[PDB]
Amino acid sequence: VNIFKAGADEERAETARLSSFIGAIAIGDLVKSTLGPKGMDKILLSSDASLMVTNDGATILKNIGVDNPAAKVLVDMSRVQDDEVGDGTTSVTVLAAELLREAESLIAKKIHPQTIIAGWREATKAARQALLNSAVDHGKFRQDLMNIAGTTLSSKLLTHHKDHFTKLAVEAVLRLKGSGNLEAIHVIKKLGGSLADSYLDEGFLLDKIGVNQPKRIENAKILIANTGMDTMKEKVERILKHGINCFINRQLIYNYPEQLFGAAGVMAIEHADFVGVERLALVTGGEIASTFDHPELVKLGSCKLIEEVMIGEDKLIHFSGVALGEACTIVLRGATQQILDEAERSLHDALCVLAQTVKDSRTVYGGGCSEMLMAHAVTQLASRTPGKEAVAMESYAKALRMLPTIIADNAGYDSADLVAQLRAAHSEGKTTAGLDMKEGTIGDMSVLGITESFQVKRQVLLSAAEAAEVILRVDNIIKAA
Amino acid sequence: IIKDQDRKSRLMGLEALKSHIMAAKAVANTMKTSLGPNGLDKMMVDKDGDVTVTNDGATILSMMDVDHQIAKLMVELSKSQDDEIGDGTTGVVVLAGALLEEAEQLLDRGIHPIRIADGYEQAARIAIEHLDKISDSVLKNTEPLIQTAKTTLGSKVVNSCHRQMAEIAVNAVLTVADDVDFELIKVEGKVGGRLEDTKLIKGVIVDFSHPQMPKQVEDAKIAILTCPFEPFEEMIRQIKETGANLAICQWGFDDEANHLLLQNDLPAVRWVGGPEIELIAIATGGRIVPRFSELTAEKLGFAGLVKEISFGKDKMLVIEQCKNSRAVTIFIRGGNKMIIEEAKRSLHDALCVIRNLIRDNRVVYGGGAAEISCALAVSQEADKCPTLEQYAMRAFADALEVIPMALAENSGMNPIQTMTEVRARQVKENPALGIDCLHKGTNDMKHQHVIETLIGKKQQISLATQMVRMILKIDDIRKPG
Amino acid sequence: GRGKSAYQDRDKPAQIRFSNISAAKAVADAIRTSLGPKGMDKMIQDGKGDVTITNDGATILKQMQVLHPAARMLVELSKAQDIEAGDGTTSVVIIAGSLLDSCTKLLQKGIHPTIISESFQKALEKGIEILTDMSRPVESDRETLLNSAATSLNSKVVSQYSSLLSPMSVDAVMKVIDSVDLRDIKIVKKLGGTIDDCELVEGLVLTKVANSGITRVEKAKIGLIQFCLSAILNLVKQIKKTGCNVLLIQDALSDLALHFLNKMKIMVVKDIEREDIEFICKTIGTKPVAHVDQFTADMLGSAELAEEVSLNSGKLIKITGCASGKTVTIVVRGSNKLVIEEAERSIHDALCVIRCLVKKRALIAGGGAPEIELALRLTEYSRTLSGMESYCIRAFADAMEVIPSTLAENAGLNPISTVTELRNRHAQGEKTTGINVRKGGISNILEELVVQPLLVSVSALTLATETVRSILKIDDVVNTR
Repeated sequence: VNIFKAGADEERAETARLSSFIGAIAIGDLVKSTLGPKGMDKILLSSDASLMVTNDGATILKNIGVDNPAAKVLVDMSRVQDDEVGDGTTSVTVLAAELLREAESLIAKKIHPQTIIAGWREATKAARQALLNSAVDHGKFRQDLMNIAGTTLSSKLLTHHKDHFTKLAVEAVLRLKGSGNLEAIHVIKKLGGSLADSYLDEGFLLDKIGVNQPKRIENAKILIANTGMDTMKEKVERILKHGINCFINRQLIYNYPEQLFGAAGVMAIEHADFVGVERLALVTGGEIASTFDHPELVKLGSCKLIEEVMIGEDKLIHFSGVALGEACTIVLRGATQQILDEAERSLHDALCVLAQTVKDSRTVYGGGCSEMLMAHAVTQLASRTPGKEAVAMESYAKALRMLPTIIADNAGYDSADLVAQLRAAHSEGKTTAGLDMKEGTIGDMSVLGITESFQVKRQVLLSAAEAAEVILRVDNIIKAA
Repeated sequence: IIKDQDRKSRLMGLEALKSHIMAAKAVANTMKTSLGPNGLDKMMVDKDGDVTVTNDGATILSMMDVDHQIAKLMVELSKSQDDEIGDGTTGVVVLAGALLEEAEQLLDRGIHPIRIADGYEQAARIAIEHLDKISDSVLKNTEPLIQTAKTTLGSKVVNSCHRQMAEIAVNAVLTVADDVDFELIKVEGKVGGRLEDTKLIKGVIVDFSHPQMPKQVEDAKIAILTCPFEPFEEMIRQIKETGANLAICQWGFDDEANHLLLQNDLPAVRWVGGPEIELIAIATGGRIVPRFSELTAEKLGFAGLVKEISFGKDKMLVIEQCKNSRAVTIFIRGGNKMIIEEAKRSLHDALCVIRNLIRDNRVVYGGGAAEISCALAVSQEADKCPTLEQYAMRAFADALEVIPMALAENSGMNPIQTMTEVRARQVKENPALGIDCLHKGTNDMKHQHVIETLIGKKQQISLATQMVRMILKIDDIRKPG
Repeated sequence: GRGKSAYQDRDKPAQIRFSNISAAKAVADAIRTSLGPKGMDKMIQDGKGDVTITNDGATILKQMQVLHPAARMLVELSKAQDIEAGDGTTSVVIIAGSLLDSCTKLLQKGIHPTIISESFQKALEKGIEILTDMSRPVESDRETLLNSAATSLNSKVVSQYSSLLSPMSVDAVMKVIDSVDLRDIKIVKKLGGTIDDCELVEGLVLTKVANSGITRVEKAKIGLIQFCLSAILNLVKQIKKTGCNVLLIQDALSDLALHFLNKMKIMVVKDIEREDIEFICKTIGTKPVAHVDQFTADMLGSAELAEEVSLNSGKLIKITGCASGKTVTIVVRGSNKLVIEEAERSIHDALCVIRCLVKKRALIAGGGAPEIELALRLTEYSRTLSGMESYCIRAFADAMEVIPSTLAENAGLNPISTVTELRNRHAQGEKTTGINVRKGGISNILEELVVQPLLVSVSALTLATETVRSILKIDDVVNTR
């Protein structure tokens, strides 16, 4: 006469659903504060007494000890939305939550979950087709590229120098634009100076190990080596039999082998960062070899210029002019440590969106403009498809209006008035009606150069929707006390 | 004095009935939600913090903290149902509960437990009599088979390509059909490619050494060789003086020996696991010889075709068209090994349902149609036979309406209002009509192509009936500790 | 169920806001009583027992263990202020605690946080500009450099030798005017003689171990080594191969190793503090090699003469004449540690003041003059800027009256009354109009000889505000721990 040991909760009926959805909702509304270029970062603290001040939702959700199954789902979403583009990370999370909160609402209305999912399924797909009619199609116009990069770098700490990084991120995507290749762009984060001192090296960069070794070797056949040159003379000899002028050792090179290198005119560099050793095999073509008894004349990469310049009083080995110049290395310099690290990723993502422009030539309008259009689209459609499907599709649209609503809240500008101002002015100004926080009023998105990348929104709508559906299909889970 | 120590639980009188009722009814209500294509999924997170999103009852009960004896019994019903045919692991659970849910009623009326089992037994014995009456004995019928299989691969993760899985299932069963043996069906599973790539080989798919070697041997003379060809001209010469054109080494293979064998035009595969080497001998007939000296002209196997094909950049050796391919091979490819696991399991069920069919030409109609027809029969037969067993049969029938009622429930439509149109449209247009959870209402199942093997329902009633009966005979359980 | 385990913090809106303002202010109130020439000291007895009776907010905040991060923030301000200007370390916090308490007056009303942060920024951009354009930008000028050092030496136990301490400070800085690097002017104390014996040497002077070691190398080749020299002969021999005649080990030194360094004529100084090794690195150019192995001929620094001077019966390792006088040493002599402690401390200030004067050739009259100055214009700035900013800014101006109000307080005068007298004698007068706590009433501060470099105020206002503005945006921060 007892199915679960003393202490085994049993979520039944609504309680089960109420608990499930809310859990995700809380996590969704949490990072919600960090919305728009005017949010509120959170000072997270792990178990090692660490102060983490970030505005990026993903990172925030990765440091929070999530003790809820449903929530963990959001951690995934934010982990995907962030590894694909960048911003909007908060969006996808928040939105997904509100849906569930709207779900538990219809449930209280005696509306079976399934029909709810059906409604959202229609609404979502319906809203998708819509984002197409509004999605403006662009096409090497270094102007729009800047507008897209400048909108990705914003809403962050780089917003101060976003203009500087825009030219860099765009300059690299226009040079290495053969089919959108972000694998040919190396990021060099170094401390020493402000963020306005960062540049874009037209080649691979990896910040010698001998004053007798040739510093600047014009034509050098880079030979990558993993293992170190220590137990020595046979090491330098074999390497000399392959005919190399530039030796790159990941590990440490002994003193003796180091002497034979400089005496033989073979510039070497020990202790090479693995990340810097991996790209080298993709920038110059030098195949990485294990022991010195494995490499030959086929493990030699072609480099047209390997010099060492004391940039900012720092010795930087330039491998510029590689066989396939379709590879560079944007150098970032930050005064502190978080600034440099926060800028790095900021560029990484900036490179992603650009990778979407080089393939996905579809762009949208942010500032809650896109959503408000959806909200108005799915609505008219809801009235077309009767049955519980209606209220569902309807509640879906109203849930999409929250995007700009929150964009106005974190602005100090009343949202209740914005929703009406935006929604009404959207039915008159077409899809070119978006919110402008910096003016505290609705403005034209295309006239202000505020445009997001299709991929962004599309992913969100498709993500949250379907995902939530499953979350609404569960009504009895076994977690922890 | 103290008969039973502490840490026990003694159920006497109506205490035993009640406990089981509320305990089972609950577990029956849990699975009931996951019934049908609209089934509500569940997340079973044990104490290790591992997630378990499954739609199968057995998979949910195998991770549910079951302390009560009654509940454990329901866990043995889905497990048994899942270890025999698998399909419908949900039904038996929900079914068992319903019966008990009704039983309690008869109990509170003063009707003794034993008696309840009686009526439910006679009624069940008749429930089958009817289900085996409405059936339409299916035809080597390629049309119906592929259909039945699709009715098992639906509402699952392999639904996106249920067509390919069914096709393989039919041929696999038809080939090893002679009474069909599920052993003559080898299910090889390896990472690589997708689900759509899954195929079926009329031979043995053993999971080449040299390149230029014949990547296409017609009627090979497989020279099953164990000992490695390591420390090469004389060793490879003898293998060519026997007539063999396909060398199969169980151990190493010296490169030097590979080139020499190449000049002879004999493709060979080194490092062939023991099992593989043994199976290949059972497929082509080739005899396993030790040293390369015992290799004669009668130890050679004969395979219709031996070609190494890259199944999604996963190159493997295929030994099909053998003389006596008593052992078939179903190669299930796919990306995430997790998705495949789902496909391999469903395949099992897809193949078993066909077998139960081939060895019994009788099929019914799902959607509850059958359940309704029975519930009606049992009721009328309950009247034609008075005695206290009358009320029993009636209750039994009422418990045969749950399945359908549940369908309408999980579909979103009011279970009651649904059965209204069902029971009506059913008696008017024969039991060939059921509940279409897709169109929300009634419709002819035979037309919607929603058929299900007779053994499915047949066995379902049995298992559930037998277990429930047992519990009914349980009026006291002294459990120490 | 649980979505947020215990022990974890989740500072929400109304709660976190109120929390950050409340205690922070309180914390400010603490050192608030230690503001002014007649401030009130507090005996800080930590756990161990070390009693610290200081009046400087920083020396207090750093001696107190802060629990929640919100309060720690103030500690960072006084700490940042103690390095950017030295003086004012007290004010900064106070002002901050005032802005917080003032802002709240706006929150309670209904004003949204972010808007407040935005507002305070405007007042900061304008505010700071006021103090500057109103300050007195005099000529570096050798004379003024001596007046800034004199006024910072008197009122102490070094006023007796301020005339000789002022110049040394001016020379020390004139040799580091790269814009002054405090960490370039290292000070070394040496009990004995008199303070009048203080001398400024051009080179890093550390605080011999090899009797036979060259206690006076003419053309030395400094060599830094972290790894200890223990088992020995091979280690010492390698040091003489680079030409190193001045081995400076950070760890210990073995006797057998000392004997080998005494035969090769290599002056060695064992057990050298980590702080010292770093200074020798940034002064001589000698790279502090970790292991004795990595030590090379390119790690050799340049020392004109590394001798062992006996400054007042003291054996110090003088290493003047370094390559690249950025590193001046001031040998302070005094009969007792007490008189020497004052000299060193008072001197430190004489340095900090000259540092502020150079980073800003301006100077504002203290006594609450600049506070009331801003408080006035800011109150007028609001009435013209409009927006919610008005109220905010006004409170931002009234929050300044605290400084002058507290002065009269710690003076015994009526804060409220006195301030009003100031505000009136300020408008009718000039910006130099302040409060003379030494006479009890208003007076011309500038004509009283109580000036303060602009850097002092600028740093305070800038830091404080930016922070206060940020905290306002701290209304949602989970600790997740």
